[PDB]
Amino acid sequence: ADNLAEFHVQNQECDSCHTPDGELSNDSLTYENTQCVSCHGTLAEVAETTKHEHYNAHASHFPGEVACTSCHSAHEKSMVYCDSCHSFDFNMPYAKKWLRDEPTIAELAKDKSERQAALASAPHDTVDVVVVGSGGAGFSAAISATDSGAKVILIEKEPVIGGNAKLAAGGMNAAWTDQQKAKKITDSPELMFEDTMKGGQNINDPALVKVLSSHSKDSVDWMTAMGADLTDVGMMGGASVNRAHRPTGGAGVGAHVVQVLYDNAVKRNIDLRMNTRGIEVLKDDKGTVKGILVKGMYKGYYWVKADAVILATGGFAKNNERVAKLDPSLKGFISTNQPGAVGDGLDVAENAGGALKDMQYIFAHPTLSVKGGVMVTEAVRGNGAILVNREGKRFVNEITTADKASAAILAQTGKSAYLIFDDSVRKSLSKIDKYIGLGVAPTADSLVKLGKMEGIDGKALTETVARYNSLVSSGKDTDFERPNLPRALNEGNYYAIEVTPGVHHTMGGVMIDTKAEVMNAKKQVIPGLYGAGEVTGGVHGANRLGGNAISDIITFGRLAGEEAAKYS
Ligand SMILES: Cc1cc2nc3c(=O)[nH]c(=O)nc-3n(C[C@H](O)[C@H](O)[C@H](O)COP(=O)(O)OP(=O)(O)OC[C@H]3O[C@@H](n4cnc5c(N)ncnc54)[C@H](O)[C@@H]3O)c2cc1C
Ligand code: HEM
Ligand code: HEM
Ligand code: HEM
Ligand code: HEM
Ligand SMILES: O=C(O)/C=C/C(=O)O
Ligand code: NA
Repeated sequence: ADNLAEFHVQNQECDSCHTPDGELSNDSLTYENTQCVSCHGTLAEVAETTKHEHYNAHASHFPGEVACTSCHSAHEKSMVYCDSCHSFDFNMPYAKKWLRDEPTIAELAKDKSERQAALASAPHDTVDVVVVGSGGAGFSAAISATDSGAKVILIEKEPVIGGNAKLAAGGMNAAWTDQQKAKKITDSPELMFEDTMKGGQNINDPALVKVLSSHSKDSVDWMTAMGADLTDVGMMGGASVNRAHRPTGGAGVGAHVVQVLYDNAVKRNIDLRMNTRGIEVLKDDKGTVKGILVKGMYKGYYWVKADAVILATGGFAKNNERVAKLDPSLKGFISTNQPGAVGDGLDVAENAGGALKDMQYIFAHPTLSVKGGVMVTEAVRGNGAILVNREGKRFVNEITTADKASAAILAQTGKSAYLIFDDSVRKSLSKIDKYIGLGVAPTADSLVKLGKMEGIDGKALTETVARYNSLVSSGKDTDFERPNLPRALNEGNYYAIEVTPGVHHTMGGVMIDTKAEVMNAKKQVIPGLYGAGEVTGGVHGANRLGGNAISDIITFGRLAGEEAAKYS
């Protein structure tokens, strides 16, 4: 057979997969995926038949219910979504090599044609609020508007939910929580605000940073009431005390928080549409929002009539061409992001009149795995790991800010460095087990052996760990001044992870005020239009602290949903 449908119709009728009239149920292909499942079983049952020791196409870290048509199309060859970040040995029937080629909003002008007919038609749906983007900000705003009494439609352009938010690892910053008090940490919204401003070189908008610090406990309480586990609190770069919250044991905050938000939307019967791209915000004759034109992958163009539109589309760190125009030093670097994080949401916001700010400030995360090409969390250093160069020595304060960490690594021989830690660090953070499963953390029972394995001077590395453990012991790093020294590297085996910098987060974006209303260049509100999460600029200034973006999307998403519901 040349394709999956052809294969099955050798022994089955068209209605084994299609509805009685044959039309596709919707852009999420709900009815059609139910038919795949009635014969093959759920995703978990199929995964029983495709096990591999350390990976499995049908059982991954992605949260929610991943549709089969995400990777298996019927009438044409299709791509394995996992190939956008990894290179596992896979053999999916009727596959083709991963290639992302999505037209820009500008290029979709070509469809003037079909777009005009859609806009001349009656709205396909009439609701109060439309949220664009199924990341942490978009789910938060959809739930909060629904709880406030508004009828919502939430759209996602990708086949799977969660965007970059489902990948988060190290934590969600918040201050003065019940969770901190239980671990005996002392902190305050005032200290979180100060760390944040100084971390961002005082470019941040102070009014947005106050919303960030003052609503932070409330956002952790809201998530926990909905079923989240945020009881583990860790340290991240540039913070005065531990304040990065995550599940018990040090698991990834990201996949868990998005699973909780998805379960909660499903319980409220929230109309969630996949493979549906927001294209153009529509305004009436007095310039207030009247709806949004969308492009359904399977259904075509249509518009939804509504009082308010909330843009929660995330950043553009996967778009290296746009990144390089703003920061020529990052051209050619690998990204940590999902394949659709390209900035099309920003183009939608600007075409609607929104102005942008702080676009030149791009976060380069210092520690991508050279071997695996994926982010390695900053919590590995927060929980006690060190960095060494090819000469076997320390060269930087490992919990300094992302900008300084990346420069110091690129100044080392070969332009990369190695995280070094032991089994005490490994056991304090369950996420480290995931790196070991991926095959990017070689280990040995002595540093001489480890060094020999990875090309690091063995006797210098042994001396380096011995000296660092003495500094931990006495409580002061006189070589590089790391202010937090939580563990000696001396329990069980040793591990090494080769790391180098990659493109990760864009701190600029659409201008919003403290009620998350989008503004134009004269600082006027555009009525009915909201922005929440990494699509916005002004919260993080010149350098974002680790843990502050998950805090941002929950706070600003929830706020935007409440404000849109009230507005109408
Ligand atoms: C690997 C990784 C780990 C991270 N770890 C952390 C952490 O531990 N702590 C932290 O503070 N931050 C962390 N960050 C940053 C944080 O996860 C992101 O800043 C956050 O994902 C922004 O969430 P969001 O809701 O704004 O956008 P996203 O979560 O990116 O979601 C936006 C969604 O919008 C959809 N979308 C875009 N354009 C359109 C359109 N036109 N129509 C419809 N849908 C559209 C996208 O496809 C996407 O699904 C991490 C980021 C990554 C990549
Ligand atoms: C879009 C929907 C579906 C998907 C993604 C899917 C997936 C697949 C795949 C990947 C294969 C292997 C193909 C090959 O070896 O070339 C397959 C085979 C098969 N499918 Fe489907 N399927 C779908 C719908 C269905 C339905 C509705 C039925 C039954 C009425 C069905 C019954 C089977 C059977 C019987 C086989 C042969 C192997 C076996 O006996 O399990 N499938 N399917
Ligand atoms: C000869 C039998 C079939 C006919 C005439 C038929 C007809 C069609 C048509 C016309 C479309 C496109 C609809 C649109 O864009 O509006 C479509 C799409 C689709 N069909 Fe079929 N179909 C048949 C068999 C199957 C089978 C056997 C399966 C599953 C194994 C299947 C699953 C799907 C899916 C998932 C889509 C969405 C797009 C894609 O994945 O290619 N169909 N079908
Ligand atoms: C319940 C949902 C799904 C169904 C029913 C389905 C069905 C199947 C079947 C029948 C096979 C053939 C394996 C065999 O029989 O040896 C297969 C293989 C495969 N599927 Fe799916 N699939 C689903 C979802 C997905 C998703 C979401 C993805 C990607 C994230 C995916 C990617 C693949 C890959 C890569 C293979 C080949 C596995 C390997 O080489 O180890 N599938 N699928
Ligand atoms: C269904 C699709 C995917 C599968 C089956 C998969 C598989 C895996 C596996 C086997 C690991 C090692 C640890 C573990 O066992 O969980 C892993 C880790 C990782 N993957 Fe994926 N991957 C998928 C898609 C992606 C994509 C598209 C991205 C990036 C946008 C990504 C980012 C990462 C990261 C950052 C890690 C490191 C460990 C962690 O943060 O938990 N993965 N993945
Ligand atoms: O876990 C991390 O390395 C990323 C933290 C962040 O981007 O805030
Ligand atoms: Na931003």
